[PDB]
Formats: sequence, C-alpha cells, structure tokens
Amino acid sequence: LLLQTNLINYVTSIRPNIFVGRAEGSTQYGKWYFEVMVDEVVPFLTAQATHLRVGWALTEGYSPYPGGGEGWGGNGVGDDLYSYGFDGLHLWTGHVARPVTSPGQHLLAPEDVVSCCLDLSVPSISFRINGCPVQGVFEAFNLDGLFFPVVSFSAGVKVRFLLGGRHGEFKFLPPPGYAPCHEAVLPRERLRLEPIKIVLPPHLERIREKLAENIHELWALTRIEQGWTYGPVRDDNKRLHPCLVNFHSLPEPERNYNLQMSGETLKTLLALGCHVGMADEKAEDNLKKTKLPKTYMMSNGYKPAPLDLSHVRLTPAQTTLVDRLAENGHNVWARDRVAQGWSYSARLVPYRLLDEATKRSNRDSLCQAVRTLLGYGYNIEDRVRIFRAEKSYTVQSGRWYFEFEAVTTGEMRVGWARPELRPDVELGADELAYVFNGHRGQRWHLGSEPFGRPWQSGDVVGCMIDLTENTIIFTLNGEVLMSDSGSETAFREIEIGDGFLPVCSLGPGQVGHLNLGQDVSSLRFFAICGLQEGFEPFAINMQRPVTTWFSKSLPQFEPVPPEHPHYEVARMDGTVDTPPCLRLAHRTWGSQNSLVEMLFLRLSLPVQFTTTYYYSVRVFAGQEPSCVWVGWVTPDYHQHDMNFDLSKVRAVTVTMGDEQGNVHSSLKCSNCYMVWGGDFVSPGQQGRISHTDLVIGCLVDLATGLMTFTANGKESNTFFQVEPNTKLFPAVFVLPTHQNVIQFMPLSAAMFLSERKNPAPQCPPRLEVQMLMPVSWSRMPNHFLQVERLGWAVQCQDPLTMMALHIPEENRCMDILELSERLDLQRFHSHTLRLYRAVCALGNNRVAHALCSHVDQAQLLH
Amino acid sequence: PLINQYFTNHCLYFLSTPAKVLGSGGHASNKEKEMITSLFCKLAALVRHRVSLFGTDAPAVALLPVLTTLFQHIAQHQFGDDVILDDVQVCSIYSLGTTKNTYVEKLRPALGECLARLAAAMPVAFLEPQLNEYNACSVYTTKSPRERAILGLPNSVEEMCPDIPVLDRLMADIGARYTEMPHVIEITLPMLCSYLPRWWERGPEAPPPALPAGAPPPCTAVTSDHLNSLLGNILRIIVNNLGIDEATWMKRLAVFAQPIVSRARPELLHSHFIPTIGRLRKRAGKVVAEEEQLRLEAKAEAEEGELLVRDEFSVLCRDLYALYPLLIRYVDNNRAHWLTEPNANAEELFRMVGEIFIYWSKSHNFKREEQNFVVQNEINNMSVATLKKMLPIGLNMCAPTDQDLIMLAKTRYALKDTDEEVREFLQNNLHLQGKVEGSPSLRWQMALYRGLPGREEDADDPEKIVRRVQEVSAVLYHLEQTEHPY
Amino acid sequence: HVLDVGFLPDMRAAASLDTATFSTTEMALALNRYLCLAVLPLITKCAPLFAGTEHRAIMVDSMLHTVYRLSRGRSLTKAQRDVIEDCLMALCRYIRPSMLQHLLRRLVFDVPILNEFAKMPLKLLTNHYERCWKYYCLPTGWANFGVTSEEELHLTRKLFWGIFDSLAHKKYDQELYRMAMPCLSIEKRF
Repeated sequence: LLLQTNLINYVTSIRPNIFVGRAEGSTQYGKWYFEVMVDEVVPFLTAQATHLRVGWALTEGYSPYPGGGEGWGGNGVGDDLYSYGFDGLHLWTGHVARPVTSPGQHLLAPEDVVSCCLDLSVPSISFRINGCPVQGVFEAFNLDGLFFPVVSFSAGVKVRFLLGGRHGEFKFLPPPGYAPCHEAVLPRERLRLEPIKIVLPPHLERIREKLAENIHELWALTRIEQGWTYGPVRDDNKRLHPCLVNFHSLPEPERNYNLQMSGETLKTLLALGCHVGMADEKAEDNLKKTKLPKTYMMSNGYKPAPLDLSHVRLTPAQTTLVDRLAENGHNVWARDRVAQGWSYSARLVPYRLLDEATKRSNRDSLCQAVRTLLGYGYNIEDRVRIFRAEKSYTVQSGRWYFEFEAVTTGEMRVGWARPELRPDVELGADELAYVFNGHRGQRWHLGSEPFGRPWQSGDVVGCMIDLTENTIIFTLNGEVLMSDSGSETAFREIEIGDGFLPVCSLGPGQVGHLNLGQDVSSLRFFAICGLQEGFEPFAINMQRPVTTWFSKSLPQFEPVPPEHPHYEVARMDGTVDTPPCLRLAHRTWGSQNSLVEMLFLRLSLPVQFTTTYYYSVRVFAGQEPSCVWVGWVTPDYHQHDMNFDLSKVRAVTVTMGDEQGNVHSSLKCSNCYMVWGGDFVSPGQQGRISHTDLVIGCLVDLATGLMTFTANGKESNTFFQVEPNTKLFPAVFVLPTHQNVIQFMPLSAAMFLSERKNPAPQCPPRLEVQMLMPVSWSRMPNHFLQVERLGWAVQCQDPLTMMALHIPEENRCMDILELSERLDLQRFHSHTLRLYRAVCALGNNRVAHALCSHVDQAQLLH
Repeated sequence: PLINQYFTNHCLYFLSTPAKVLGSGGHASNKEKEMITSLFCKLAALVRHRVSLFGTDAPAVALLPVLTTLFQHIAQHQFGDDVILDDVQVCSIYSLGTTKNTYVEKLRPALGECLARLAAAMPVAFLEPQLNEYNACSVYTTKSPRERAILGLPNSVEEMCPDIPVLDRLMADIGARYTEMPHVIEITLPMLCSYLPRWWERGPEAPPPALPAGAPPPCTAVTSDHLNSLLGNILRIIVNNLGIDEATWMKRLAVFAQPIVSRARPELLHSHFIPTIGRLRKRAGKVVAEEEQLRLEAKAEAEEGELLVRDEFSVLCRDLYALYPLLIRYVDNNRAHWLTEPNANAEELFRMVGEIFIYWSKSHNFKREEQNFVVQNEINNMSVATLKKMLPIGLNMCAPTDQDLIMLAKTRYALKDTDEEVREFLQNNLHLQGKVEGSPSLRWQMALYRGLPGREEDADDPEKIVRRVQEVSAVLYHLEQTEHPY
Repeated sequence: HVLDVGFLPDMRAAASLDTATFSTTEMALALNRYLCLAVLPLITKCAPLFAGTEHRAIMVDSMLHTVYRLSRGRSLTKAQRDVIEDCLMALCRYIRPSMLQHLLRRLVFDVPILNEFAKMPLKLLTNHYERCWKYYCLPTGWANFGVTSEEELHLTRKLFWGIFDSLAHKKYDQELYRMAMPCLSIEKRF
C-alpha cells in the first residue's frame, strides 16, 4: 500500500552493429552462431550483486532507459518479452527467474565463455555453457524484426566479443550450419559496438531487335579486341568465354542468355508509365562519327568503333528509371540464386542497399543501353524526441539566452515553451511553444511561418527571450535573424503567462548539442547580441548541471482525464437489479476516430501461491477453451482493447457469477475484443496475432520431463465475431471468468483484500478506467556509465547507483527525483515519511527496529 | 482582355520551379509567344503595366519540338538594334518617349531557361553603340543615362570574351574545348576599363558629366565573375569604388547623381579590415567630412534666435540639401564589419577605436531641427525606420561596448552616475565623485566574465572615465526618441 | 430567430404578378433587414443555412414585381454583408450565379450578384479550401465569365471590373478527384 525505495545499480546493454532477420525472401541462411568470453573480477561491487547476461534482442525491445525499469531498476536484457538472455543459470524472459540444470551451476566467473545459436526454421534459441549444454530452452517466439547480439552488464564487467572473421578465436567449434560473418555483414557499413537505442505489335519487335543488335554488337568486338584469348593449353577453370563468337550466329544458349535481358528491358520500360512517341526525330540522322587517330587499328583486326555518344546526354531523370530497372533485375537475379544456388562463396545479398560502387555499376550497365537507344533516336520520356529543463527552472522575468549546436541538418527545432508542454505533439504545433525550424527556414507557433535562412553543419543557433519587452530574437552564428516583414523575429505581444522554459526537439537521425551556459567558456560568441544589451544567459548561477527532462517513448498507462474531448466515461451506480457498470462515449462527428484505444482497469488480480491453472472466457457458453495460464502470482489487469467505431457505447460491468468472480464487458455495434492484460504490456496498434513469445521449454537431463505452456500470454484476444453469424447487430455480453475462491464471487472482493468475504459487487473510487498513452515525460540522469579495441572488448569500471521508488500496484520502478516535477506523489511520500516518524514516536524502540527494515542505513546515508 | 490576363499572371507565375521542374518548358514558352503581337499596337491608354508583368515571371532541355519559339530566338535581338541605332542621332524626344519599350526586353537577370544562341551579339548589338553616346557628344544633359546600368545586365550574358566578335566570325560560322581556352582572355578590358575612372580625381560633378552612368555596370559584374580561379580581381574591385567615392567628401557633389549611384552598388565583399585594412581609415576620413554637417545646424541656430532675420529661407535652407543624401551607404560598412568587430573587440580594444570615436555627432547634433531630414527624405517615409534613427544601429553594439573597464562593472556604475541629464560643462563633475562596484552581483560567473579573459591587457585609466562619460550621455538623448515619436 | 422569422421571407418570395396588393409584407421585411445586417453570428454554421442564402439570392433577383429600389439596395447590402458570417458551405448559392448571373449578360440584376461574386475571391485567395462542387463549378463559371464579357459586353469600366477577377478559390491539399468532364490538357485550357 505504500511506495518502496532502495539503492539500485545502473545497468546498460551494448551490441555490435549486426542485424539478422528472416522473412519470405532473402535470409542470409537466417541461422547464426554467437560467441563471447568474459573478464570480470567483481563478484560483489559496492551495492549488490553485479548483473551481466547475454542473449538476443529483436530490435523492438528498447530496454535500456537508464533509470526506471519494469521491476526494480533499469535491468539490462531479458527482463521483457522483446529480449532474451542468460546469466549462467536463468531463462530471463519478462522478469522470470527460472534456472536450468547444467554441470557447474555458477555465475559468469572470469575465464568463462558462452555460445549462442539461433535457428530460423524452428524458432529456437539455445546456449552453450563453457563445457556443457542446457537442459531446457525456450521456443515459439516472434520473428518480425532483426535480432541483435546483445550483452548486458553492470559496473565492473569486461567482456570480449568473438566474430571468427578476424579475431574471434572460438573455443567451441561452430555448430553445423551457422556462418559467423562470412558472406555479408553490413554490406554498406563496417563492424563496431553500439549501445542499443499469336499477333504481336511489330513496334515492340522492331524496337527490341534494334536494341538487342546495337547492344550485342559491342560485346564481340570488345572481347576480340581486348586480346583476352585463351592459352595454348585447355583450362576449364581459367574462366573460358564461349561468348567470344559473332553476335548474329550466336548459339541457342547465347540466344537464351541475351533474350532474358532484352525482354526484361522492354518489360520494365512498359511498366514505368512513360509515353511512347518519337519526340524530336533528330538523333536518327545527326549521328556524326567522331574523329579517331590512326592508332585505333589493332593486330586482332577488329578496330574499336563504338557509336558516338560523347555529346548526347539526355537528363539525370531517366537515370533514376535506369537505376530502378537495374535494381529490379539484380533483385530477380538474387531471388533466383537464393532459390537454388546456396553457394558457400564470399554469395551475395539484396542489392537494393548493397554498396555504392556495385550499385552504380549495375545502374550504368543499363545506362549504356539507354544512352545507345537515345543516340539511335528512339527516345521515350518513429517519433521525435523532445528535451526541456524541469519545471522548477521556469523563469518569469528578465533576459535569457542559450546556444544550440546543429551537428546534423535535418528536422530539429529550438525555442522556448510554457512549462506544461504536452508531449506527443510536434513542437510549435500549438500555443504552448515559440520555436524555430532550421530544416526549412520557417518559424513555428500554432502553425508554420517562413522566417530566416535554414541551417548548415554546426551552425550554432542562439535563442533569446526578453520577458520585460516580450520579444524572442533568434541569432544564427553571431548574426541576428531577420523576418520577411521587416521586423526582428516577430513573436511580439507574448504575455508572461506562467513563465518560459527552454526546449529542443530532435527528429530521427539527428544530433544536437545545446549549451545552457552552466560554465562561462562553453558559449560560442555571446559578445555580439547579448554582451551589453542586458541579455544574460540561462544558467547564470548553478552548482550542478541542469536536469533537462526528456520525452519517453514507451506507452505507459495513464488515467482517462474527465476533460477529454471525445472520450467520456461514466460510473453508473450499481443497483439491486443490476451490477455496477461503466460506459463510454465519443464525439461522433468529423472529430478524430482514433485507433484501437486500449483500456485498463486500476488495480490488480494476483493469482494465489494456483487454484486456477486456467481461465474461462465466456460469451454466452463455453467459448474457445485453454485460455492461457501461468499458475503463478502474476497480477492481471483487465483490458478492453476496443476499437472506436463512432458508435454509442462499449460498456463494462462488474457482475458476480454463481460461485466465481467474472467481468461483464458489454459491446453493441462492431469488432472490439477485450481480454485480460499483463502488468507490463506496452504495445502499439495494428496487430492481432503473434504478441506472446518465450514459451517455457524446461526438461530433464534426458530431455524427457519436458513441460511447455504459452508463457507471457498478455493479450489473449478473443475475436468475438466468430461466435455470432447474422445480418444484424445485437448486444454481445462477453463475461470471462477467472476468480476462484471458496464459496461455501464478484471481481472486487478478490482485488481489494478487504471485502473478500463480501460477495456484493463494488466499484470503489480506487477503480478508474485508464487508457494507454504513447509518450510521457522522464528525467535524464545527471550521471551515466562511462563505457574498446584489440578485438573490440568493452571495459567498464566506474560504479553508479541511484535510489529508486516503486509502485506495488502498478509494479514499475521510477527514479526518486521525478517527484521534483510530479508534485502529487512527492506530497504523499513526504506524508508517509512523517507517518514513519510518528509511528517511531518518542521513547519507542521496537517500532524503530521494525522500521530499520523498510529503510536501511546505507539508503538513509545516500 | 488585358487587365484580367495580366492579373492571373501574378499568381500562376512561379509554377515552373516547385512543380514540374523540367516539364514546365512547354507551358512557359507558349504564353510568351502571344505577348509579342502587342509590340506594334499603340494605344492612348497606357498598357505598359501588363508588358513588364508578363515578361517578369514568364521564364519562372532539348525536348521542345512543338516550341515554335525556337524560331522566335532571333526575334528578340531584332528590336534590340532598332532603338539604339536610331537614337544615336538623338529636345522634345530626348526623353523616355522612345526608350519606354526597352525596359521589359532587357531585364532577365536570373530566370534563364533558354539559350537562343544570343551569346556575344548583345555586347556589340547595343552596348558598343551605347558606348558612342557615353561621352558628351555635344548634346544637352542626358535624359536616361542610368539605363546603361539597368538595361545593361551585370554579366548576365552567359559568356564574355574580347576579340571574338571582331575577329572570330567565320570560325564559328563553319561550326570539345569551349569557354576554357580564353581563361586569361577575359581580363583584357577590366585591367584597362578600371584604370580610367580611378585616376580621375576632379571635384565638381560637371567635369564627369556622364562618368557615373558607366561606372556601376563593369565593376559590379566582373567582381562576381571568375571568383573560382582569380581572387585578386575581387580584391582590387573593392579598392575600385573606394577610390572613386573619395570625390563624395565635398559637401556638395551631386543632388541627383548621388542617390542613384549610392543605391546602385551598396555592395562590398573584400572591403573589410582583413581584405582592406585601409578602408577603416578611408571611411574614418569620411566621418570627419560628415561631421561638418553638424556645425551647419549649430551655426545657423544662433542667427535664428528670436526670428531676428529671415529664417524662413536662410536658416533651414542649409543642411537639408547636403546632409540627408550622403549617409545612405555608410550603414553597410559597419554592418558587414559588425560580424568581426565585437569578436575583434573581444580580442583587443583597438578593433573599432576609430568607429567608436566617430558617428557620435550623427545623433549628438540632430537632437533638434529634425524636420531638415524629413523633407529631404520625402521619397522614403511618405509611403519609423528613418535612416537617421538607424545610424547608431551598428554603433550601439560597438561604441558603448569598448569604453573602459571591460569587466569591472564600472560601465554600468558610470552610466548610473551620469544618469542625471548632465550638461557638457557639468560632465567634469562626475570625474571627481567616482562610482565603482566590485559587487558580488551578476558579475559572478557570466556577466563581466567574458571581459577579463577577453581583456588580456585591460587598459583602465582615470581619463578613460571621460570616454565612458560620453557613451551614456548619448543614450540619454536616444532615450526619449522611442517615447516621444508616438 | 433565423428558423422562425426566416421562414417568413421564404413564403414572401412567392410574389411575381399574382399579389400586386400585398406589398405590406415586402416593406415590413425591407425595413427590418437591419436586424440581420447588424450581426455576424453563426461562424460555426453547424445548421444548414444554404436555404436562407438561396432565398436571399431569390429576393435579390426577384425584381419582376415591385422592387422599391431603395429596399433593393438594402437587400443587396444585407446579402453582401451576409457573405462574411458563413464558412463557405452555400454550394447551391455558389452555383446559382453560374446558372443565372453568369448566363445573363448583366441584363437586370446580374451586376449586384457579380459584385459579390468578384468580392468572394478577395477573401478566398490563398485560403478557403475548395470541395468537389466548388472545384467543379469554378472552371465552368470562369470560362463562361471569360467568354461572355470580352466582346458582347458594353464599355462601362465598372461593368467590366464587376466581373474582372482571377476568381480562383484554389485549395491547399485537394478538392475533387472525379473524372474531368469537358463534355459529358491543362496547358490548352487557359
């Protein structure tokens, strides 16, 4: 019932820039073997047991946010379903600490190695202990994403990655069919460690024949003039060239070889939306044979006589079509090769993003054909991050200034803002911001407005505010920006309001450096527009770096605000004739019909010990059985992932079963599926299947005592529409049943722990329906982990720990410092500290001994 | 059908650039063809407004076969020689009566989409015939001499080379190294064309009657040209106009030619301290000349007292004619130098000692008798942003910057001490009372924390308080300007 | 009021040559056009008021009976000023001048309608995103105006400028994606 605290170590995970995925197409054999050895000397650092574990990550985890974590603290890997790990004896999948049987049940002691293997055919991940295999592994997981090789580590852990290509001296032999970076890894990049997150038209015949003849006449002459003829001996591995023949009497294999490309040229040209027509009729007769000094004669008898194209250049536009056709051709070739080739050669992968040189050559291969045709005459025409200082730094009056450095020159914004800057809204889209955009040279407030020249590399942009005169004057590299209307950065008549607060935003793939003047010398100029004008920087007197809260990305849970425009709920009173129920509403007009709005209940349902071992979803009778089960504590939140269909209501009712506690989530119009939800669910939208992974695969030493279950089943969606089949719309009352106690019944009795024996349905005000908001705020820690060559091994020594809150009901960590801006849990925590002091009253020492358990000497000293 | 046709051209004008970057060729050429049938038409009502508007935005590769304007390429050159050759003889018609049709044809400075094979004919078609009338020609005052700078585009000819039109005729007539062999042939006229006006140093404007009509076009054009290889031509180009403007030092040089040429090329790219160190003292001498205007208002004011004399046409008729037109172009000198001067001021105090020592009299003397500028500025404010008011626009960021005690808080303390409407005679009193502060105030970490690192040798003297005693006093007069104008 | 009082002019519109005596209602409404003229309400315009605009245009063009030219000018002023309190939904009232005013060669009452028709693009330029009906009615009306006025019109400067405008209520994103119907090439159009 009360918030908890304790010191927690920072944990961070890093990876090499290696990506492995699988889909219906190119796969690079989709199975890889991963190896890494450890070097640690710290069984126990200052705070607690040092945490390290290795595994995979399917590019949608985003686990490392230094600070708040799902359980206690920022655990590195394996703490969620979007990651998998192993620390010597554990199967870490979603805060699950199941160990395994293997000789030498010890942690990652120094001079130990681990081997990780991934199979694409069956979804299976297995680990290899230093000398032993694992007696149980997990399977049946998702595959939609690239799987990182990731290592998690606390302070004091050093590990060395092994690749096999150049320095990965594997102690274990690679398994039969896994290639450690042999054919292609990052074809357009390199390796490095990175921290995660019957009738035919004769027109076509003549065009094709002329094209094919004009392009194939060059091959014979080139091959007979280059003098790359065979030696006196008959060598079959010398790459003999049967194509060294005439371009007219070429045989059937050569005919087929030319026919594929000749037909594909016209096939891709007829699908590009060009207009067939003789545009100018100029190149047909203007073919001038260029001058050639008499050295062109060669003893081979075939003088080089190419068609003149030294002055016939069309445009860079059709080069795009040529490149697209070349990419399509090489993609088809790659598909054909992957279908049957399976060549173990230093083999090729999708060429759409392979490399600059090869792709340029592929484009030029058809560029020659396009140019020759022209010379002949026939010519044919996820979100943005936001950063801001904490509300306590809000400034009401004066003259204030800071500098932003724009390393990249993409979508980045700079300006001031009101303290209550709602996230999930592009910077400057409303009245709560006065910012500038340098990607297009336009200023932003309640809409775009052109202003000032756009940015360049570095381009340290200065931002200014004058609360006395209500003016905002941006400065660019020491020169004041200018507006098109003859004014100086027109944001005039800006009221004081509740004070202003610096803010910046970064789009995808952008890098920004802002300097609020914590130290005097870091500012770029501050001597042309602010030195004597009273214009005075932000951090005039700070003994510590400014907090600079950032914007989260994880979609947490938030209560439904009673002021929401088009989402209105109602707590209908429970009567004798009807159980208490909650409804919804929507502004059924031209307003925003949003996505599947995920609704949550307030409190939890932890299963005992299990007495349930299953769930009973019911529409009107026994529905689809075998509802997922875990048989553990596992608090479950009832979820209503309903789709707004511009209809009346999708209500929910807290009914009571005959001898079991069951919900009643009514709906009336269209497709809306509502089942239980785990306490760590954080998905987006647009998905109905494959949202539960990491099934349990524990077994025995003989792999015989194997039991499996659909572990981590959060959204066990019930597509109700398979139950009825009619051309109407009657009310559907789905009432899943899970609560099981001795009744010799409602939802609230089990989940409130007070009126447990009372079976009357109740909805105390603690129960509030919540929705799932995509983005919230967060605090940037003022100190991070410090940390790599000679095999790119990572060395980390510096210790770092924070003291962290905890919400037992919601089961999620959070840094204590967030209370400096929450101001709703800060008051409660101050009052609970006062309660601790009151109950440890004057002249009492038993209660003091009891209290030395909820808190600790080290925690108080910190 | 004239007004509505012209009106819709204002909106649907720039449609070529953002949409259909290469596919808009047929549309733009099609409209221009019909605009030529109105050349013969003569009407009593003026229709010239649609003529300039239509061609101003009409331009907004080889795929133009339906474009009969390919045959219209020679049509434009045809009218070029008609007026100029006939006007050589050219009084009632020595005016814009015959030149009113030449402005729309010439002006095509940036929007270039077609070549029309008109490469080097224009320098000989009209420019060389225009050179015939450059000198006096024993004719009256020229009617439109500025058309040479306007209609003569600043190197918007796509090719320049001497001795080609007079010698290379059959070589191009018969028909891949082009425009590269004359890499040094370009600099044959500028080495000679620039030599004549520079040596000219006459006082009155009469000896150079038509000289200003030809000075702008060459220097402004070729300065941009050939910047990739030869930077020296840009270097000496700044000196070219710098020497010629020395003749502007006299209080009465031009009453009509002064504004035309001042706004003709307010451009300086290599006239700053690093390229042209002497430009600082060169313009500093102009500051001394500019100070002479201040004595006129003070001297005539004494005689104007109590209306003892005919002050209607004597006292006021002195400063309006000379002072107002001069200072149009001096603003850009400090504006361009303001990017480096405070940084150079941060580097050393000698960066703008002369600039700080000057421009004070611009507002010091113009506290009263402000109507002398408004009447001479009728073209500007008749229709706030007066040129006189913006005179210290660059000074207020530099002149009070380096006064004394770069980071010692004495600057603000001195301003507070003299914030008492102190008279010029009374300015000595504050030097005896003193006002300083080594406060624990905002001088802590940011304010007055650039100055000491920036003032490696922070020269502070008891006499230097007098220098700072004048900076705030100037701001006292500028304080009431914002409130009083209303 | 616009529902209750506004019903009365709709009934009163039915007077061409049959009443000839009941001009009392015409004067009663004519002397009380200040009430509608003096306000600019219904910026939201949730309710469909295109019927009221159509009726107002009818009485504007209803000069066949007694018109009381002063009251005619009062009605013209009321209609012209009412064009500011609407958010451009009177599609029928927008297409009516194309059928009536554009067709007529300033015969009797086409000039007062053409005044507002030319005044509309002044506020509709660079804004007022068009719809299917608006985008379809724009080119036909523009072509009719630009073919009819050039030659057979008089030499009156006010009459010439009474329709002389660009008249392009173009949108920002799009207005209509239906098949163009020249009778049922953008370079050759204008």
